Amino acid sequence: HPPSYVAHLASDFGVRVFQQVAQASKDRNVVFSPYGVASVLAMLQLTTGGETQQQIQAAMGFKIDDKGMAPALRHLYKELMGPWNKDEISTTDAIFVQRDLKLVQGFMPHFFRLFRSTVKQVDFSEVERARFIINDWVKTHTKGMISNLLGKGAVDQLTRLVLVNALYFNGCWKTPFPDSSTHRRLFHKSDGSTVSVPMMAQTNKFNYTEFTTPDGHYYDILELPYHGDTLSMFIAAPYEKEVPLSALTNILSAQLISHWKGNMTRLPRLLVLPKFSLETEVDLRKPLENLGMTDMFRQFQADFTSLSDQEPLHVAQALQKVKIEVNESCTVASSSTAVIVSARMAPEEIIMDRPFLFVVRHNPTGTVLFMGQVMEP
Ligand SMILES: *[C@H]1O[C@H](CO[C@@H]2O[C@@H](C)[C@@H](O)[C@@H](O)[C@@H]2O)[C@@H](O[C@@H]2O[C@H](CO)[C@@H](O[C@@H]3O[C@H](CO[C@@H]4O[C@H](CO)[C@@H](O)[C@H](O)[C@@H]4O)[C@@H](O)[C@H](O)[C@@H]3O)[C@H](O)[C@H]2NC(C)=O)[C@H](O)[C@H]1NC(C)=O
Ligand SMILES: *[C@@H]1O[C@H](CO)[C@@H](O)[C@H](O)[C@H]1NC(C)=O
Repeated sequence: HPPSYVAHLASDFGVRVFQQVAQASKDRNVVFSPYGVASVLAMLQLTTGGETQQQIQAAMGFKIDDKGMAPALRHLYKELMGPWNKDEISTTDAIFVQRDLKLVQGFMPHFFRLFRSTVKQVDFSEVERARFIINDWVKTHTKGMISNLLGKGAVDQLTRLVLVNALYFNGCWKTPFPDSSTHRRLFHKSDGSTVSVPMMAQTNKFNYTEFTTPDGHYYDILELPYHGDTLSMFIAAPYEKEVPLSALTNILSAQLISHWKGNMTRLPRLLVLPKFSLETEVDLRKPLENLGMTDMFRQFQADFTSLSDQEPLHVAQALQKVKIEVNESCTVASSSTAVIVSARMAPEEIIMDRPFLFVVRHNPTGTVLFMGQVMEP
């Protein structure tokens, strides 16, 4: 096992799924979790057989069943549930299933053995009760932060199978932003218009690098450490207002991000950054079909035989919902101000007053925990 061999495969697949999601979200805010969807699909591997299993193993690039795959994955989850987790991130996977289905012998114990947790049984014939329960389990397993994951809308008598994934993150900066150096400021939407939003400021030695699109536009990559350095945020945007964020989105990969960090250098800057707080339900169906995982939504074609042996089964709904707060510090509404040794020495100014991209990486492993674009802060 090359170090973090699995971790790198997951984040990877996780990033690939993300492109998909960004392609479908031009001009909208999105926050997403590469890790989450990777974990949830790894689980699903066990409920599946035939081509349905194949489509996933081919898309994820490892087989959950082989030697040390599940072993390495729970260890990953442990590293991320580390003691350093001062309640910064809550995480939840859940596979829900209609209630009177003969589960194939061995499934439960096996699932518990490789994954802990278990498949949750509910009665979808009971209308709104069933979502209510799914929504409650989700709320409580994400420190109350994510509510209505399962939409008042769809899911009916006939729904028999549903995956859910949900994360919440509110991280504590290594150096958090002065409260006093936060002031209003114009943010330029992509359509050129203009909006007055609160931007944070902090002047500091950042890790920094400048890359270029294939179409020859320059763009900034900036690393923000979180406490004790387990995680970092990466911020990226094209220099030129005129350039849509897509130029970046459409080329994002796991490897690109490596190149970014690899290629960084500590440099003094003044950083103006919008304070922001996003919550996005992502529907997984299209992104997954697009990576080859078609069978799993399809009656008469999906192969759930590793789970149930009274045929008819297919995934009704595959939802991830994510909330991320970035604003000054996780801390008791009030962060360490105000210090500044600022004459006319002014270091260069990087201002995120245009749409931009963010990435939260768990540093030892390289896992992209979260990912997103800020369109209107
Ligand atoms: C930092 O980032 C660069 C990539 O970004 C470039 O450089 C930065 C600083 C900016 O100037 C950007 O605007 C640039 O785009 C990383 O560069 C990549 O690094 C690897 C080495 O790890 C190098 O791989 C080599 O590949 C060749 C042959 O294979 C290639 O295949 C591609 C297909 O995409 C082909 O088009 C390309 O021209 C190559 O022929 C082998 O000969 C070597 O054995 C080696 O494997 C990449 O090619 C290289 N890319 C570029 C554009 O330079 C650099 O590693 C990062 N630094 C750190 C510390 O990670
Ligand atoms: C800058 O670069 C490397 C790896 O990210 C690390 O050794 C260093 O602590 C980083 N410093 C930051 C983000 O301030």
